[PDB]
Amino acid sequence: SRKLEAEGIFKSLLDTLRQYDSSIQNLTRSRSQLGHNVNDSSLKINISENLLDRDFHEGISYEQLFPKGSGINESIKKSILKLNDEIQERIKTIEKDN
Amino acid sequence: MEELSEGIKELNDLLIQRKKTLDDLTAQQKNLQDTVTTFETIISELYDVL
Repeated sequence: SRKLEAEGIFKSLLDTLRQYDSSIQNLTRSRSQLGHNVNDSSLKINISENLLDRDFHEGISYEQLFPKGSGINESIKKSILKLNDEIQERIKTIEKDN
Repeated sequence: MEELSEGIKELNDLLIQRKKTLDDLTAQQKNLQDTVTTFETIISELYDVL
């Protein structure tokens, strides 16, 4: 049962990661339209598509894809929140310019 | 009286083999649970960031 669940969740995770990459690309394009060339690879998250192909005797853990000090909540989410704060500051600056 | 001891030995051997199988199954189940929770938390973080 858990193997079927893990296969389904892995497929859902791959779809979600592809959606996240598409949204990151769209955001990068939108920032670049105003001259802010955001590094696409900085915000993208890389996950191996063959991770589940390992035999279940071998362990798969969050620390393998996101060791301490590098998780999404740890670095990526904080980095994108900082980007949002910077864009808000740019909004304030352009509002003062307007 | 002898079939009794033979059956006891057979039960012990089958128990040992099934215990090895159970240990392997426990390792597989723990790995599956870790993988599932890892994927779930990554999905939740990805949706929050989205």
